[PDB]
Amino acid sequence: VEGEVQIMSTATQTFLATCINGVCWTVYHGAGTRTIASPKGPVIQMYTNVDQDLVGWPAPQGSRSLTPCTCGSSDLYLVTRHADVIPVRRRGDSRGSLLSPRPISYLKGSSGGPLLCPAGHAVGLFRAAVCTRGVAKAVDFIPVENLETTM
Amino acid sequence: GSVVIVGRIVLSGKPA
Ligand SMILES: [Zn+2]
Repeated sequence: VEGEVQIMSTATQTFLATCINGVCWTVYHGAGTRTIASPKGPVIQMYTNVDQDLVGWPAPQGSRSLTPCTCGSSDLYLVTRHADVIPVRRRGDSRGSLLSPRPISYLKGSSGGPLLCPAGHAVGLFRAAVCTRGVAKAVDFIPVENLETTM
Repeated sequence: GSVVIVGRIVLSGKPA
């Protein structure tokens, strides 16, 4: 059994990564230029794109790749590090609003997780929570085309 | 330091 999404840890921080097209992606503001652990020792990033807050490693063992959305919908679903699935309406290239706003702590440690279309394909990686007095009402995300172009 | 993997999520819910 393989997973598309890996729960990840650094000393100071905790976040998610999403495998797509054979690459394991997450947010720069989590991993920096750090390497990924493997049973043969550290593996270096293949991609680092600070402009876009995006880094990629080679897909780890025990992982499955997500297919990118060709599907177009604006109905997205954000998956958290607890495997909650949060409905999000897409507004712009890289913006979407929660259908039911949540305390920001509910999104904590979930950046790098996937926004999925209705077919369960990849629309983008969850980048950042837009908060108002502690309530997350929308999210920034890295569109999946940014990944494709980076490649 | 290196980034380590501490768990995994399977989207379909597929059991081992
Ligand atoms: Zn789609």
